[PDB]
Amino acid sequence: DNHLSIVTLEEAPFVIVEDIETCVRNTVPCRKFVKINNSTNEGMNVKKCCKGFCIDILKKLSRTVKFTYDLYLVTNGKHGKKVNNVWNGMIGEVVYQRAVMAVGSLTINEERSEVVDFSVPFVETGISVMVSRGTQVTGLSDKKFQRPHDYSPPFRFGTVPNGSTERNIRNNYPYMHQYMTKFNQKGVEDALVSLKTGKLDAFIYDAAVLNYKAGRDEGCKLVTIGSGYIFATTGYGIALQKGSPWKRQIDLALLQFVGDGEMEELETLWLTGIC
Amino acid sequence: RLKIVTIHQEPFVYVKPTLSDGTCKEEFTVNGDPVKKVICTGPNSPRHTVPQCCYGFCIDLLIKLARTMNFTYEVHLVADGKFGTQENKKEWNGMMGELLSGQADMIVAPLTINNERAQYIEFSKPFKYQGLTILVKKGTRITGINDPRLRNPSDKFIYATVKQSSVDIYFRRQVELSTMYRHMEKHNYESAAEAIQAVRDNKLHAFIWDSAVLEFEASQKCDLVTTGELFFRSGFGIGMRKDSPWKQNVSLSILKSHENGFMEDLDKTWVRY
Ligand SMILES: O=C(NC1(c2cnccn2)CC1)c1cnc(OCC(F)(F)c2cccc(Cl)c2)cn1
Ligand SMILES: N[C@@H](CCC(=O)O)C(=O)O
Repeated sequence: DNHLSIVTLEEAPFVIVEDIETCVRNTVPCRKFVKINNSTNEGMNVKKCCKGFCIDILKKLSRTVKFTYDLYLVTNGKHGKKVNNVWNGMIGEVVYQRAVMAVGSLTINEERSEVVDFSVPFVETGISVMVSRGTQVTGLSDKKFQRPHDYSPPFRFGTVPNGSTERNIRNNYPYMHQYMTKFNQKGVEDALVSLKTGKLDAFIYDAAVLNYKAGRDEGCKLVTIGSGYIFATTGYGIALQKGSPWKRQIDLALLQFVGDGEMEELETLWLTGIC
Repeated sequence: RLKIVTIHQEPFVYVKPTLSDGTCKEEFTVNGDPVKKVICTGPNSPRHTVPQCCYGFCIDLLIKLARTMNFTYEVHLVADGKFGTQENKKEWNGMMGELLSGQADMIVAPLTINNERAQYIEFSKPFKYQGLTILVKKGTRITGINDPRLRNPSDKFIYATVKQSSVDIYFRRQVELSTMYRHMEKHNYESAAEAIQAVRDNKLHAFIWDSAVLEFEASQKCDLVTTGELFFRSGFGIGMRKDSPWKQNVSLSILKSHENGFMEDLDKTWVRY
């Protein structure tokens, strides 16, 4: 009725997962289905606690739009990818009506909008490039990315696969994309380590996360190119089922938070960086 | 056949007189390609409507949407020259009032998405992400939105925005900015171009407005400067009535255009050079 199944995914600082048996402080309860073993379908819901920028947005929406929720962490993939014409990840949970909405660092793009509705964006994102300070690269259009074997040694650059960034590169730059896959990074933390130790020259990824990591990088050695330039500007959105009756109220509430100054508080709390 | 309403606002919408034969002069972009122009009707006090020439970022976007969604259109300039605010009873002026009254079917302009308008119309996903900044004459020293000459104002330093715009409402709605709103209420201008010119002529000391516009003005006019960065993020969307059958494909097309580089091309053609 008024009690909604909501899916999220850990990605600091937008969603941060901690252990608990009562969640305290600025945290909200969230469950994670953990398998017993790999020869079974049996699992157990572990009770954990969630906080972060997108959790504070969900709290505000819950209070303002007036709903309650049971928050859970996706276990079938990550943000969302269509595999053999079937959506997985947070998008999949919404498409297949296991969640009423998805809340987190979820990028709005065209193909996802064909299967879910999105709220208005509320965090600016897109595709940025993170490098060591001083690296001479113009952008995604740089020939070092577009025609990497024109250079000896070639530029080493990768992304974390299966999200909105890899989808966009695969669609727009086929040669770059097929070159890139050998530099696939399992996650953001691995990629930052590769950058700092000189095993990677560039890390192409979600603009808002790179902006966050650049702002908190030790010694401010790692930067986004073009003073934080973003290709294919978009935003994080709340994903809802197609035709959701909650979309209009969520949109108006987000726009109210913006207009009344409430979003600045969340940005200052979660998104500021020393660099 | 869709009635498009827009508004004069360089570099998103240029408005020029037609030639003596009713056609629009052949011109070429910074990249060497021809400038796509459309005839747009509008006023030049009575509002005598006459055909004129429209082009720029928003007209290129309209042409793209029309070609990709298969609709025809007629463009006109908003009769009262305003973007649109809601002023016992309440009424919408500007492009908002024209879209709600049926004088237009779609708003294609640098139209800011806010809660007030979204209550009454449907916005596309944003076709441009930007924000608010401050334009001053070169030599004027203010730090930004928190400068004492703005937060503790006097008649020695005059600042303003455009009447019946989203920015006017931004200052009206937040009590934390009431001291500024009461200063600006006495000095707000009828259009952005009049405010920009007033800054150039040292009759307005600071103009608070959309950064996509102000930064373009500063890139072209070397005696104008912005105060730095954005104190508030905002975005432009296409506006349609809530029952429009075109709304979902409009929004999908905007996303496709961000994703395949089309919006970036427009940005290089019209905004950054
Ligand atoms: O300023 C906002 N969000 C914060 C932010 C964003 N990016 C990075 C850091 N902080 C402070 C949290 C914000 C502004 N306007 C919103 O709605 C209007 C819009 F949809 F047109 C739009 C315009 C411009 C940007 C965006 Cl995202 C959305 C939603 N959110
Ligand atoms: N935000 C992205 C994940 C990271 C990326 O691929 O850039 C998404 O929603 O898929």
